[PDB]
Amino acid sequence: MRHYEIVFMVHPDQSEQVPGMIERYTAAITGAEGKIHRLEDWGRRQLAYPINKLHKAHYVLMNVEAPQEVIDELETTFRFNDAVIRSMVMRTKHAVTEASPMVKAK
Amino acid sequence: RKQVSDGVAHIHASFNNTIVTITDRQGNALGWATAGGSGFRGSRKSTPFAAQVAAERCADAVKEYGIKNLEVMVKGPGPGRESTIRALNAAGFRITNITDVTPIPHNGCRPPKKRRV
Amino acid sequence: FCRFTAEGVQEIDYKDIATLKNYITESGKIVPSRITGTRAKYQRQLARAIKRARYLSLLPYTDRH
Amino acid sequence: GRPQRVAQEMQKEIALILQREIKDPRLGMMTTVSGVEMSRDLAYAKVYVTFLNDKDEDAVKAGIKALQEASGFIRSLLGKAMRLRIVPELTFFYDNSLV
Amino acid sequence: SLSTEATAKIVSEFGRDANDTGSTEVQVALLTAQINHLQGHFAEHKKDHHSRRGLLRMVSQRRKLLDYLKRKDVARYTQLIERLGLRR
RNA sequence: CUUGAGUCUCGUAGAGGGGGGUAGAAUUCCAGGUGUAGCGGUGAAAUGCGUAGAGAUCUGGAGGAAUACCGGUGGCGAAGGCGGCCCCCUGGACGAAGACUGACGCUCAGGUGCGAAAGCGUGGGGAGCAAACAGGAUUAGAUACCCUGGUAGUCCACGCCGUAAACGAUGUCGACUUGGAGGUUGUGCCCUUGAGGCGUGGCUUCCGGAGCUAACGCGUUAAGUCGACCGCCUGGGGAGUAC
Ligand SMILES: [Mg+2]
Ligand SMILES: [Mg+2]
Ligand SMILES: [Mg+2]
Repeated sequence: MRHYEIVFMVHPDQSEQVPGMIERYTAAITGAEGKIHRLEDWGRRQLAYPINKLHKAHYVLMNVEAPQEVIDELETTFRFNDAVIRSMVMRTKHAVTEASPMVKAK
Repeated sequence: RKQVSDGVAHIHASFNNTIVTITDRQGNALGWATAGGSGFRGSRKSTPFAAQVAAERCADAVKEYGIKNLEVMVKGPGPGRESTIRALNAAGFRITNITDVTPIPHNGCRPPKKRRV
Repeated sequence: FCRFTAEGVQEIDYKDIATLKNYITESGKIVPSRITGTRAKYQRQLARAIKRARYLSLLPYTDRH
Repeated sequence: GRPQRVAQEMQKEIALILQREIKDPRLGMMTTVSGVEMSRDLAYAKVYVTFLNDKDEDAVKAGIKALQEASGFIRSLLGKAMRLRIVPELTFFYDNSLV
Repeated sequence: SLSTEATAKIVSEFGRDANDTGSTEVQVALLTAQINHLQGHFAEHKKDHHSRRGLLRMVSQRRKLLDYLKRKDVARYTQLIERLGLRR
């Protein structure tokens, strides 16, 4: 497993599964040695530039030391699934568990 | 027929050609002014003076719907474009803003070769 | 003129929208360190950081969008 | 070469460098060039540029010198933009476009 | 390229002790492992000539060591060449 | 023997490479909407093209192509070179610190590769661009340049091809010798400490001493001093040609 910081958004309207899918996603984390070092959700936030004619996307973040494979199916999932509206996955030198500029406002 | 009262026009401040259009507040452009269409041709169509005079053609369509405000766009850096803006201020129609919106790409389109002497 | 060093961040978290907005014009073009006097690596870090935030929709490509 | 003919092509090139490539703009405006007056052999170019700066020599003067101060640098720009062996001497003139 | 852990495993057996890190043996063994990792990359990436350039920089390296070793004690060489299963 | 050489551990920057993704403009097309009399072209027209409603505007889609700002002496590289974001793979550089190996070296004919663009091959793909060719604008050589088009080509994949003013028009390595100003990137110390003060590495730049050079200049990133190996030339034309 290796470090990552991950953020994506689901369509604001599909927020019914948004609380569960996270851990339902961490099913991979929780079930494949995923050491989630941090996780953040920010909720609907107005998009600076509209994506796919959508606004106020449901912002969410993750911080994990994860193995090479898990992330893959994890993002292909996103690539597969459609409730999510945009995705992102970046490696991190080390684990980040400090208030993030989004949450640090709170 | 229907009043709009919030003027929004589109101009095409090209070098060799000078053309303004009248637009409805929600897109739907309605009516236009072509300085080339006035019969001005070649250098005469491109003259800044032709662009300044083309105000009357834009104004008559604006008068028909009786629109007042001014939210117009400029695309292209035409010669003496500021003088055309001065002519719109000389007209005395209430001005809210002008937008310098010459479109800039990321170099994605392949440019054509420049002409030579 | 060593202002990022005064902040003390050798690595600049990209999620810092408030710093990014100062380094972003109304159009959204990145101001150079010619006038901001920032050191290159941070300049380097900021340019890559702005694009990724822009992809995430944190930063606008241009208001006209 | 034929000056009255090359003038049209040069004016387009002068406008492109003037609008997107500026970091000392005392004008700080979309200044538009009414006309150019290249000499035979294009040795000297007279650039008559109107100023969106309220058409007052006070604001206009700020830019015309700014137009003249950065000339060698901008020379390079237009000088490497039309494959010209003649890099035109640069001169700047507020035009009384409005009378 | 490698994992420090794999390098440590090679150093423990090929080297006399963990500190013994220059011994020609402990050198050629690491180079051979590095070539194997690069060969897996080249199997799908033949285009990546740039990485092949280094590939050369080492196959020749041990090649020099081999000789340097071979001209030093074939004894170790002889076992080394078969210890590393090379030049069979 | 250990300083040459090289390994280990600690980092560290980097448009290095290969792959796979993905974004946003732009352009074209297409969709609509509203909305027209033109449009674009020239020095002027022609040429183009419009009531099928074009031209313009929004809204949408499709496609292909390339990645603005940042961004520059700024890096990365043997060089050709490398410029959107992500992930996978992978080369090298460098610092620090200590250990390990112990001359394990340099150069290289022959050698094997590497390789700008166009070009050849197959099959791809097709925005935009543009040789060829095409319509209008001509005679000092108009054979035109200009505008209007436009296939190949331009992209991919795999192939060939192996040359470019592939240029620092400066072979490789090592050593030695005045300066100053930069940049860059390391890192030590000492100040709380940014800044600051001492450093000390790497790489890069501009002057510039001596020295050298026909001169031009070069100038510790020498064309100064030296060393080692390689490569090459011997008036010019014929001629990098006949064969
Ligand atoms: Mg090509
Ligand atoms: Mg050659
Ligand atoms: Mg070259």
